[PDB]
Amino acid sequence: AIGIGTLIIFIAMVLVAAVAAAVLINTSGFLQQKAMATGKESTEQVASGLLCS
Amino acid sequence: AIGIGTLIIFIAMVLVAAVAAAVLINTSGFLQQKAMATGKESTEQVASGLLCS
Repeated sequence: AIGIGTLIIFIAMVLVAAVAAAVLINTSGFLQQKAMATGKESTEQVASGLLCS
Repeated sequence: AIGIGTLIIFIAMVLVAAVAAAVLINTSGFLQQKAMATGKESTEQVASGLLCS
């Protein structure tokens, strides 16, 4: 009798951990973009310019 | 079971990094003002004067 239930709730544990992992993976992806963008943009700003002759 | 908690503490990590960033951004702002002011003022002082004829 006991055995049956153990299996069922095990399934839930798996899925819930999976769902949480998805958040972390996805979010890391979302940030990767902006992180790079910010650095490149900021460098081009400080480095570039024109000079009156 | 484990999944649930991971999500919650993730939220905190975000907010704490945000709060710290705010300090750095703000502070940079606060300094920007005085930095410029000091330079302009100091130049006007050294350059200006009157001369007896």
